[PDB]
Amino acid sequence: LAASLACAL
Ligand SMILES: [Hg+2]
Ligand SMILES: [Hg+2]
Ligand SMILES: [Hg+2]
Repeated sequence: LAASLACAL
């Protein structure tokens, strides 16, 4: 989950 946020942005 965390990585998805960082990747997204
Ligand atoms: Hg990305
Ligand atoms: Hg990524
Ligand atoms: Hg990058």
